[PDB]
Amino acid sequence: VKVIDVGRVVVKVLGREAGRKAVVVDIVDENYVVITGPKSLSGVRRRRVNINHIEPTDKKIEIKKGASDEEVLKALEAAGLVEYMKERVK
Amino acid sequence: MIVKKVLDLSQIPEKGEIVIDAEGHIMGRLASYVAKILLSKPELRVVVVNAEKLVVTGDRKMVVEWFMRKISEWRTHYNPEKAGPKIPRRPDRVFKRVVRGMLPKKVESGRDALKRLRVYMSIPLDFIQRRRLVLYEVPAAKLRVRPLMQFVTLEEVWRSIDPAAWEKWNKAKEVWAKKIKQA
Amino acid sequence: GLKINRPRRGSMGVYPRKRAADIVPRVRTWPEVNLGKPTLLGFAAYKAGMLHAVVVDDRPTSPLYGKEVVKAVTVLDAPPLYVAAVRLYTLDPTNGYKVAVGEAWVSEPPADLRRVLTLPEKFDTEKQLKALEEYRDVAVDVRVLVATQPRLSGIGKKTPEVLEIPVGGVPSIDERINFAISLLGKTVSPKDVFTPGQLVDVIAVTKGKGYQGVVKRFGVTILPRWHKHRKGHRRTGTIGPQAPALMFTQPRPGQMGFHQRTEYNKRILKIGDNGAEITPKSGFPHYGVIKGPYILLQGSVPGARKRLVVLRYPVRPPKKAPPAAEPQVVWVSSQS
RNA sequence: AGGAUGCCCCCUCCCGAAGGAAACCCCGGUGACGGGGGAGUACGAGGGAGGGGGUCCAGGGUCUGCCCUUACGUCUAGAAA
RNA sequence: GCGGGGGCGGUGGGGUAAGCCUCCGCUCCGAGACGGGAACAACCGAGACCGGGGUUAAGGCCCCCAAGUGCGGGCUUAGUGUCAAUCUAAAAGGGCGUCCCCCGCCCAAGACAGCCGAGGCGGGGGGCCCCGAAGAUGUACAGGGACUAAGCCCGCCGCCGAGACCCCGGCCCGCGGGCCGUUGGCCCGCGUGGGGUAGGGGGGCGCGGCCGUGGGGCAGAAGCCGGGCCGUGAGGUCCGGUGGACCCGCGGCCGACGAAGAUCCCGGCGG
RNA sequence: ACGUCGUCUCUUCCCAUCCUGGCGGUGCAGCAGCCGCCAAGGGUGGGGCUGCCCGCCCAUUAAAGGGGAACGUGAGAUGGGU
RNA sequence: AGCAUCUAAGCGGGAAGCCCUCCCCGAGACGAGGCGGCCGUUGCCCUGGGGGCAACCCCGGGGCACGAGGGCUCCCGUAGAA
Ligand SMILES: [Mg+2]
Ligand SMILES: [Mg+2]
Ligand SMILES: [Mg+2]
Ligand SMILES: [Mg+2]
Ligand SMILES: [Mg+2]
Ligand SMILES: [Mg+2]
Ligand SMILES: [Mg+2]
Ligand SMILES: [Mg+2]
Ligand SMILES: [Mg+2]
Ligand SMILES: [Mg+2]
Ligand SMILES: [Mg+2]
Ligand SMILES: [Mg+2]
Ligand SMILES: [Mg+2]
Ligand SMILES: [Mg+2]
Ligand SMILES: [Mg+2]
Ligand SMILES: [Mg+2]
Ligand SMILES: [Mg+2]
Ligand SMILES: [Mg+2]
Ligand SMILES: [Mg+2]
Ligand SMILES: [Mg+2]
Ligand SMILES: [Mg+2]
Ligand SMILES: [Mg+2]
Ligand SMILES: [Mg+2]
Ligand SMILES: [Mg+2]
Ligand SMILES: [Mg+2]
Ligand SMILES: [Mg+2]
Ligand SMILES: [Mg+2]
Repeated sequence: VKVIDVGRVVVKVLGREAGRKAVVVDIVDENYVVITGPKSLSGVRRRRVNINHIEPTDKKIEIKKGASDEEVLKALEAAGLVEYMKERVK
Repeated sequence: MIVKKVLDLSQIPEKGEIVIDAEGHIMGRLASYVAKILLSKPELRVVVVNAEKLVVTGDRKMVVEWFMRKISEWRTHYNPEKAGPKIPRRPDRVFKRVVRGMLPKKVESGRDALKRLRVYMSIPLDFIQRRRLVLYEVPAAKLRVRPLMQFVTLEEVWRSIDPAAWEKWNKAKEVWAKKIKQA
Repeated sequence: GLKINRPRRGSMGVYPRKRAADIVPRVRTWPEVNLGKPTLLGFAAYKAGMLHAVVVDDRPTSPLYGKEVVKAVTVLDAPPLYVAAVRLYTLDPTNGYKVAVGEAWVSEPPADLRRVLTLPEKFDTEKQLKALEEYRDVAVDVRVLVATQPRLSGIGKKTPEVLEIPVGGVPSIDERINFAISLLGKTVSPKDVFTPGQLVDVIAVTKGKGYQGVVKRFGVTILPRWHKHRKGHRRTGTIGPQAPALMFTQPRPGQMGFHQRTEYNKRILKIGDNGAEITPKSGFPHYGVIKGPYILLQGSVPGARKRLVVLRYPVRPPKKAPPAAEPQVVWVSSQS
């Protein structure tokens, strides 16, 4: 089963930003979540996304619900995932 | 050894033979992909193994009754061997018949395509003994398992409509289990 | 439908009524019997003729219990069977089919077997048995290949009949294999297989009657008030409705007889060693004399008067078995 | 009796109607996808020029594969009937 | 020609109803090719000179079958159902089966159910499904495979797809203009020009003879068998073989002038 | 120009079930009866009367159901009626 | 849905009906099957063409021999319209 949780690093599999990495920062409902690249980092804008269009990775950072990009970027440093985000899958 | 791969629907080879492991696949959805592959690659041979692990969605009683009606009520009053239907029951023959229904009818290209398909229950020993056996899956034809969903396997259907024949095949599996396990 | 209800004319369970593919019965079913020792599950014998016997009824609940009753009996001429080969069977894992995995032959088969088989001058039996042993652990069934010895029968022909008879009696496959191998090159007499008073099934090709009309073949009625009908009376009226057209269930003339049939639960009344005690002084009509062992069966048996008949242990025995004691045959009609 | 100054293949070159992409960069959308650039480009019916190689081409008989396809004449609103 | 027919509309009027009878109007079939509708004159799309390229229409895009196992939300558990009509179906009624909307009342934690502690009772309606739901050669028929979505509802994105529309080449036509001694021929321009039964109008091919004119033939006429070339075509012409004495081009004129069919006639000859 | 009633013969299909299998209700004590549901594998016969079909009747019977197949079947019969 | 409820998940029982068991046909079952065994897997002759000609080799046609197995002819009947 697919599990999407706040802080999880995910990969987008649909849309122009396909193959890019992103961080889940909020939950809208059972079907949509909010992800942020951060944009300056991986090229993913801060938008809602349907769960069907993302796949979870094995990496997770710790943040609060609705975390800002700077808070996300800082948490990406305490985990050392900065170069993990710039890599494009497939 | 057995190597499991995902079949690339755009990177099918034009020659040779691919082996598809049918376990966990929906029968009609896998048949649709298999039928298209055989027509679009007129030189490729397709082998389907584990045909008894194909899944038919729906209530078990509903699926079994559908098969019971097919093998019982569908008949001819003319010479039965010359003019009537001959309904398959075994999972490998059942699945091959399903693919036939998705191929062009009464033409050579439809006939040639079916002759390029082989379906097996479980994995034949000669395939197992190979140094490197590549088994493909077709994820779009795989069953997405959800709670409270009803489905049956072609093996359970066969057991329902031909118990003595299923028992012999089941016993054969037990008899050769040690040698199959060795290979 | 019909104007007045009545059952259909003849069975469609024997469709098609064609000539048997072989004059020798080919048995599809062999029962699983627990006898406590290994043994052949069947025997083959030649039908010699029919008589009648005075038998004491031994069924305690029967209304004729203890009385002498006259029963029609069939005499089988049963020279010993010669065991020529042992064959092993396994199950094909792909489909569960029973498949032969090998067989071991006697080194020096009798010269009469060469009338039917393409054999080498000598079989190297020890190698064949060695190869056979490799398949012991996947064996599910073992059968012997037996040849009849028609020279020892009243027919006197030389060409033998060859068929497979399984070994049963115990559930253990290994003991059945060991017993079957011990039989290679030896003969089997009817007393080695059956015991007097037991029930057997009989399988044979029935007597041939050639091309026959629909009245005899299916029992359709001769058209009533027979003289009234133009174009004959030994016929059906119509041969079908308008639709569906001639169906396969419509009675039609054709071959009658020479089919393989199975009859159940025939009691063995006596297994004799010397047929001179049962052969009538005139001989068996159209058969000859019996000089070796014979089997006396209660009732009738399918087949013409020289047909090879296969007896097997019953596959539909009744709930209550016959009495353990041998039946008392007081007198047979071929005697003084 | 037709062409053999042919036909076929390859390569190169020129022109080209209607129409006409892609990789990739940028903007939007959950997304299938849209838009700016790449680009009226690559290409595109056909029309011109040359070079290398081969041997028949057209036409015909018959068979196979794929696609299409409900004998004729007639009265009739209506014919495979 | 004075037999019409289909779709839709006038609750047309009649009739239990009818692929029913009888009016009124637009369109289509008859007399209209082609794409879709499973097949199918008249339902949808659309009007076809010939060849080729391109783009769309109706409709479709899991396989059969070209193009999506396309995107978001919700519903159904009955294989219900599976994108209008011809076309193979369903009613009154029952169901909190399940999803949802509204109203009235009780509970201010002393409500409902048998002290406990938080929601509870009733009414009205909507969606899908279940029962109501029974037939005769052969399977959950309504294209088949099969599908739990490849079903249904609210929306959305791209693509495929005709002879239509666009383009190129060729042809023909109507009308107008011009040239040539012309019972006719040729050239140019324009056309939101190019389907067609009955019928009307215009031109050509072939057969037998006649009036002229020009020729061929024993070094081989007509006829016949097979073949190449020319013409949209009727047909013309040439070649090889066979044959053995007549025949043809061009202009004009005339007919005992063209056959696939008549339970056609006569002869011959089949299964 | 599709041989016009019935019957005979012969085969198959439907189920809205008369009996046989299963179950329930009853104003079901028992013996019987009545009513509903599932179920079409098998059975549903012999005679009298009439050209019949239908129907009435007789003796039985577990019961002696009803329909479709070009009003199944006349290049199979019969030919009593029309 | 604090109770209750055969049902929503799960489980037990439950028909002459369905499937298997049983009988018949059966590998043209074109995925045309399994097993054991027997045989062949060779030569010579005549003639036409081609290559280099020095043998030679390749190809076309025919004939003969080897060879398991099969048939006709013969005497018959467990069989039978042929
Ligand atoms: Mg067959
Ligand atoms: Mg008569
Ligand atoms: Mg020339
Ligand atoms: Mg008419
Ligand atoms: Mg009419
Ligand atoms: Mg016509
Ligand atoms: Mg009129
Ligand atoms: Mg009208
Ligand atoms: Mg008309
Ligand atoms: Mg159509
Ligand atoms: Mg496709
Ligand atoms: Mg109504
Ligand atoms: Mg349905
Ligand atoms: Mg026109
Ligand atoms: Mg003239
Ligand atoms: Mg005509
Ligand atoms: Mg004539
Ligand atoms: Mg004749
Ligand atoms: Mg007629
Ligand atoms: Mg007729
Ligand atoms: Mg007639
Ligand atoms: Mg019923
Ligand atoms: Mg009739
Ligand atoms: Mg008649
Ligand atoms: Mg008739
Ligand atoms: Mg009369
Ligand atoms: Mg009269």
